[PDB]
Amino acid sequence: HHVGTFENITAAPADPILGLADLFRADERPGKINLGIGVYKDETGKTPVLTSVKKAEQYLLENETTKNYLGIDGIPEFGRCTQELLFGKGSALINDKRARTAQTPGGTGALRVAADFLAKNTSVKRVWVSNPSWPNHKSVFNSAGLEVREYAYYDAENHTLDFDALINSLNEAQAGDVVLFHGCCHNPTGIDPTLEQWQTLAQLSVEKGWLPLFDFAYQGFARGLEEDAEGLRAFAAMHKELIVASSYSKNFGLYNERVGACTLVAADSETVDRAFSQMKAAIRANYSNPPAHGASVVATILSNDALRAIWEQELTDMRQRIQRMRQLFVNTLQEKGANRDFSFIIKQNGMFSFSGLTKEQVLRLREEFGVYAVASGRVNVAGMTPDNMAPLCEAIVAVL
Amino acid sequence: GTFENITAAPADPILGLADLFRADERPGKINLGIGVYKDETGKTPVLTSVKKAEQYLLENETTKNYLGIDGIPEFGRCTQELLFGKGSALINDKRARTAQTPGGTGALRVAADFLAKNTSVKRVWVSNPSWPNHKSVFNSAGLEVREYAYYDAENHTLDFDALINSLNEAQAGDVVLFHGCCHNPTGIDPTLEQWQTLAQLSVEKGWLPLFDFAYQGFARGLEEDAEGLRAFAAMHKELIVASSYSKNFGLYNERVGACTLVAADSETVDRAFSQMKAAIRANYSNPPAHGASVVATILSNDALRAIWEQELTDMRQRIQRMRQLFVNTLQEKGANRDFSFIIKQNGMFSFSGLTKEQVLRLREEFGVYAVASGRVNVAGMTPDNMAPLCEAIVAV
Repeated sequence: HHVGTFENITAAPADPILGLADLFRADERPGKINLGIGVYKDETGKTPVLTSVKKAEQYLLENETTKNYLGIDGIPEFGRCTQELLFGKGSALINDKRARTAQTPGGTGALRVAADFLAKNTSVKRVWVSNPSWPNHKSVFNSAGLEVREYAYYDAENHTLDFDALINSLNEAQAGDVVLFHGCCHNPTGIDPTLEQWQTLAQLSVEKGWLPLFDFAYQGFARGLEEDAEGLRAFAAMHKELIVASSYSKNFGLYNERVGACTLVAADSETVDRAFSQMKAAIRANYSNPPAHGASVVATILSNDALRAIWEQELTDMRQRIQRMRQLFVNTLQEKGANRDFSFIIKQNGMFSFSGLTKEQVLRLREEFGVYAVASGRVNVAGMTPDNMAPLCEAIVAVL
Repeated sequence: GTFENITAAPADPILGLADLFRADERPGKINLGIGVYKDETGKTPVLTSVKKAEQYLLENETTKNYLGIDGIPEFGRCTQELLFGKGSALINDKRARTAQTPGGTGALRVAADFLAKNTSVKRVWVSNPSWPNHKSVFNSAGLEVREYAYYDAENHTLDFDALINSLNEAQAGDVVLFHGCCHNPTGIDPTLEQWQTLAQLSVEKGWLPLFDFAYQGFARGLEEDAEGLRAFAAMHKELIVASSYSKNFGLYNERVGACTLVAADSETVDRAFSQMKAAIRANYSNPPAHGASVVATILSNDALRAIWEQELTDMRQRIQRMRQLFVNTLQEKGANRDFSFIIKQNGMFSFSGLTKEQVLRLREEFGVYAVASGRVNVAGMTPDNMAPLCEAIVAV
């Protein structure tokens, strides 16, 4: 007799997000509101395919003549467009050929590729991430055998970035450790360093010898494409080495096509080309080469003046809708009688903020009013609309 | 600097060769070193069933919101039916779970990570020779790769005694990898009786079989090409299958594959699959929809499926025709020795039996490109290039 290889495996814990989504689906109330979603929604509550994307997909259907494998690093034009978005069209990094980009299956894939590359080719042992954390970071880095440590970030009592605690906590990060920064729209707080704080962090990193890793999944959702990259660029002006994991899931509405990139920056072209050869090996041992459809949509849009303009307007529309919902939420809470300051909501960037509500209050909102947020009190402001704002805010006031 | 002392990866000789071919000004150049299917015009076209399905998707898709970790459920159902047969006892007993993955390579990786983190598997046995990327994928998960005997290069055969004897070294709990059909790169597959002998031996020895199935439909047909796997499924408690639709749908760059787990019963496979999902979440989160949606759309639609099956038949038939034309043309050109084995082999690849010296000669003197191993891809052959190709082969 041979015991089965799977016979004694312990089940993984159930996905609590999936559970909450099922509870929301079962709720019979016509007034139910779901602020626990993780993606953008428009004014009608849909997560539509962008029009620029539909147009790009029509062009591909018309023009594609093969599905032969891409190179390991993906579509060359997609790589160039990515570097321009990250560093700016006239960048010294680009001119000096200091950066190399691999197209990856989403920003999550980019993070895994970065982790595997670091674990097998460098002495990196630790990655520092902010508190509160984006849970997937830990799973990805740990899978490669890298430890993850948290640095202080969010001050929940005061709804702010406690910069002094941040700097303090980071003194414990050693030379050669990785420190991870969200480029913009910090997830889940929506609190980003000011440009002056970015510059301060950039100097501290050079000083302490950290390897910065930027997670860039919301470019364009804070203020604009170029503006949202200033923090990254402040680091790039100062650093010999960077890694950037970027995603087009959010800003192109391309979630399920898995469109992202991993970008290495080194002191010079000779060094980055050498490093990148090992990043390619890490990709080859994983999924071989990346999925074409989504990245080709992105390259198609970015390289065509007319399409690019359509897409830039769609992204501006999404950004402006989120800002409109942030303002309206604050104003409506005041109007409905919250008699309490929620103004921090206006100073936060992107889809997510902590509401400041307690676990108890969040539970009451669900049970008593059919308003769904995650237990942490994080809300997705894109789940708000002119249509549902009033009842949402009445319910919130009722539990304060 | 953190990147300062990084040692460069070795040059990829396959890419180097393709670069060479591209940078060859000689007009009669022929590339038999390709890794994909080519039609009689030398193109790797998008299938008509695929273009039709892509049009359905353009109309029906109203969102790109994330798929679940295991991908599109109909894609998994259709995959299990292709592998095991509709009304299979396995499927009826709910013993199988399937995750859609980024190609068969992604499936192999997901399998390797799942095994490394959740089981006592330490070693994977692969045939000598075979797909060079098996070692990189399993090694990346910290699994050792050992090789078992398979191919007798002088006699152009599967040396079955050597196979069996060499696997005596595989321990209970080791994984043994089998190609489901069109063994890559020999094109030599076990007969049904040999598959049945291996299935029985594998149960006695306690091996965990892992089937790599990237060419279903290219040997004899969809159901025939799965008979080996199904012989294993008849008697094994556990199996893993890494399958690919890159080849049989011509969907290479859309990264369409699946990792299927089979356990003794439904509750067991649920536990195992929960941890496979964790391994996916920590890699690429959830899989790319477009390619897999094309496959599910075709396989679940009678009309499109019929178009696709004919296209697959046409590809299989073109390969068979090139194998025969190659042999007959070699003889006409007064080759010399018996290349008959070329007719007996399955899929796009065979070893030509040419020594490495002979291969260099072909590239340098005749601009005919093959791999150093002597491997050729017969889909690189066409009626119009066969004579020139075979003249050059004769000359060496």
